[PDB]
Amino acid sequence: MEAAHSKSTEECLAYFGVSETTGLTPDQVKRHLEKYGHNELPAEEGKSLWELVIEQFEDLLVRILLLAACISFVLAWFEEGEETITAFVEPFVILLILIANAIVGVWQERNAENAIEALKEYEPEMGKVYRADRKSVQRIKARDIVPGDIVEVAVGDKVPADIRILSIKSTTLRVDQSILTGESVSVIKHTEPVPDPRAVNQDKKNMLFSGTNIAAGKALGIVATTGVSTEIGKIRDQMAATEQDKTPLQQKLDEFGEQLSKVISLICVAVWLINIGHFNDPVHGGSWIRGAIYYFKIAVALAVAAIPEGLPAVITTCLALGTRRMAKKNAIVRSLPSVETLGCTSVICSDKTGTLTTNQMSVCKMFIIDKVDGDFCSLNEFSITGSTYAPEGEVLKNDKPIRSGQFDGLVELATICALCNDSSLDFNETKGVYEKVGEATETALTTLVEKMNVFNTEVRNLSKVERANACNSVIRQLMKKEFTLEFSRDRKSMSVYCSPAKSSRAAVGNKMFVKGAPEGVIDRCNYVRVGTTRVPMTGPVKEKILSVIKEWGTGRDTLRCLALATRDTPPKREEMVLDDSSRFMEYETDLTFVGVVGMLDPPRKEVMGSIQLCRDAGIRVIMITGDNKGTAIAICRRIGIFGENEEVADRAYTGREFDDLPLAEQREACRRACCFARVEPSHKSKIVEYLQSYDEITAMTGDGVNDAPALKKAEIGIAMGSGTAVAKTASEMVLADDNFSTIVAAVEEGRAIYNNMKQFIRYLISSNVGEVVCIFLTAALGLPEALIPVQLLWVNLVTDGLPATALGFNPPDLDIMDRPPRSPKEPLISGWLFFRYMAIGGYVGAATVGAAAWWFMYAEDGPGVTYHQLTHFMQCTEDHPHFEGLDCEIFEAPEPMTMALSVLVTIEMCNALNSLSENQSLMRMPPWVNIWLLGSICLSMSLHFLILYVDPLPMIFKLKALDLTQWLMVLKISLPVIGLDEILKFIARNYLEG
Ligand code: BEF
Ligand SMILES: [Mg+2]
Repeated sequence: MEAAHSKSTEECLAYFGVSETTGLTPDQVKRHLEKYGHNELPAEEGKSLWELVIEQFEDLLVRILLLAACISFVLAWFEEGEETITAFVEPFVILLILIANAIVGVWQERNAENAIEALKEYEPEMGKVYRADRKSVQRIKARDIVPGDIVEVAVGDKVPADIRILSIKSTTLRVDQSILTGESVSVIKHTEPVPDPRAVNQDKKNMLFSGTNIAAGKALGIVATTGVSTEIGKIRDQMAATEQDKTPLQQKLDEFGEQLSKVISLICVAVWLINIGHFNDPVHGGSWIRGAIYYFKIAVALAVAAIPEGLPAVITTCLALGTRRMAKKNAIVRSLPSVETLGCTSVICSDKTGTLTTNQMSVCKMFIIDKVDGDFCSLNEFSITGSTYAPEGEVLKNDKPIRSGQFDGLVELATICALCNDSSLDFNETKGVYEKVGEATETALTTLVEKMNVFNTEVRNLSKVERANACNSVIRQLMKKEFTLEFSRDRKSMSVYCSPAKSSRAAVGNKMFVKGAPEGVIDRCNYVRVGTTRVPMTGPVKEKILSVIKEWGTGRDTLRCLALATRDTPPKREEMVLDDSSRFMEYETDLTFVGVVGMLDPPRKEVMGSIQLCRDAGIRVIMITGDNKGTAIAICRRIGIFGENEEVADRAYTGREFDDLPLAEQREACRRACCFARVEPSHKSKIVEYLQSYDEITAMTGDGVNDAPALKKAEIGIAMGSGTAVAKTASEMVLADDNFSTIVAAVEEGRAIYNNMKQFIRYLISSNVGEVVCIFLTAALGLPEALIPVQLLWVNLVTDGLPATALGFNPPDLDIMDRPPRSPKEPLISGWLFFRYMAIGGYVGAATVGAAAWWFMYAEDGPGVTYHQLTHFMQCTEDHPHFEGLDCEIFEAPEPMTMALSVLVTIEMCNALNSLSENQSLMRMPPWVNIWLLGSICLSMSLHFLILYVDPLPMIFKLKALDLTQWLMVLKISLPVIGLDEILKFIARNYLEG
């Protein structure tokens, strides 16, 4: 029955034809279950173990590589017994690596869900209903609840389903809807209809929403909706309906598919130059039945010599490394790519109630009278530290710790706070934290009392559980609580009637301790307490009291104030009627004012500092909350989003004010304003979307259901460890610690990972250029193959492997943060780096066939072949007489290729040291700035000597150990590449912007 809120109680009962006194009959339940299904969200947690792998391979580059594998498959398939002892190994290698990444990534996803399953479904969901079945209330599975059911809820209960309040058993009912509405202070409900059919959740004051919890009171109601029809249900679907388009860095890799797919065409161009050369000569000794087995062979030859086949692993490795580091800070990163992505973020949108704030009401300011003398009235003002329910903090006066017990006024203040209170505080040994019991604004008084410790009770040797009520317990022993006059909306105050307890003070008599909205309570005070004595309430005294209440009620503070007083000579129980709250106000008159306490939903400790760091990092921080604007702004001032006295005319908007703006203005407003309050969940999503329309990598931070859609739409969703399950599933990262500053650390790391990431891409690909420049020089130009496929593979893969991951330990500069986030569209590899790795790329060419072929021509132990009899080596087993040498097989000798490979390797080791800095000379930025890199080169080099000695290896890799004379030639051929780049860099720093 949607719209139940607009209908009356009888209407809702009639609608389902159920008795309010007995509940549904077991026959109706069976029928309603049939017509409405069970109470519950559509079992979540999609994407199976299979789904993951599926999309894993759906990467452009893995695809390119895998496709390569199909083409190379027919090549290794079309190869005769010449070097096919391991030439067909290739496909297995590639394929293995493929599954090698599918396995890892998928591993991380499942893993994630696990850390993300932190006590969250550990506790079974129950619901209390009355059914014709029996007279007593029944505790059943919440999933078995159906619309029409009669439900009962009480303090501490989690509302099982969307319910229409029928009858309130307590004087009043209070609900904390923060987990859904972001509403700071609990909402007091009523049973009358809410006419406006368009009333938002904050207006449905006669409804209880599934997922929320009862702050105070007891009530009976009728279930309106369940499953996906509930407010929380709607949001889950809304959220699910939002699309996750793509990934910020993944997009970069999707983008590198360009540089390679493009070579696909580039090779076609180089090849086109020889194909036509044969459509001129009349030969019929093998058409499309025989002759052609060479044309398609080189296409993959250079292909694989094109794809820097390490990189997908290297990326996973370094990235994952960043993951772990984040984790050392309690940074659960549910996804590997966002790791770096949070770095690129230009904007951080953060929720209020539950994320930027702790969500626990806390008393921090208070005052009693100091002295009264005529028109003079001075107050004793104190401040209180601590921003949670924990009994940890201090009372200060003029910023210095004092002993509250030395102020008689505070002893009575603490006493009123402890006695005039229907709630308490507790320690959840399971969650390991303190929790309120009953109303937040009352628990705040409880913990205040535990901090004050006015009787200096011993608390150092106590357990967390005992510490929670130590001081309060002491005070509860001084007076017997006869009864309490519960809070009423007209009077706006609460009081308790107490009689003397311990015989220590029996000459005291009965007392009434009162608290409530300042104006009404102070107006009912005829006296003011000063220490232990009392003076009459005078205009000058009242003025001073009200002026400080006023200050605390707005401006920098904007605290919720409560006035505390006591009735020294209360009526006799007999002369008091306690069944009608309409009489209470009169009993709470002729009172003695004692003091005032100021409280509010505190910002988390580290938020202010965090927002300042982001500022310096050029990252904006925008508050987007469902709470009222007054509170939104107040918290913005406390954390620094707004100046203490700044005017926020057009920098803070309500949901409505925002909507009253033309789309264009709305969009613009997201770039200017930093506080959006009283907004709906779609509002949050909308704001993020606007930000993204300016090509800004945006992050969202939340805890409640109303954050879920925005969290998902943001490039990086960040959920509070103590937040809802929804918010977490919709996030890439979870602050298990609730430490807001971890976000900044994540940005910092997400940044270091990155830079060093484009790095191992530089150095790595280097080989492919040098690699095909040689194949092209020997195919369409001359000399035999200087290097082969299953030769260059071990290079790219292991030879260049450890060094890359090595770049993961690459030391970030000490100024990586104190600088703005990089361009959204910025390419990556280009301009002066394309040429930087192209030049170096094409150098290795003149170094391979060069220092290698060198063996063929001038190598003291090589043939001594002439230049073009080498560029025509193909015509050896026929036009032999033209160049009568010795054995037409020396052209397929391992020595030349080994000479070439060894040059590739040595050159890459050096370029590893170079790629250290984009434009910094190796003299300015020494190669020992990265110890891992030095060790990786050692490891790669010794792995080279391994492939050249251990019999099995040199056999399957078409090589042969070079001579010291040949190595020295390799060095003279390779080393100078450092000189070339050491020069190109210089030209970049001096005569260029570098
Ligand atoms: F809960 Be958030 F402040 F919207
Ligand atoms: Mg919230």
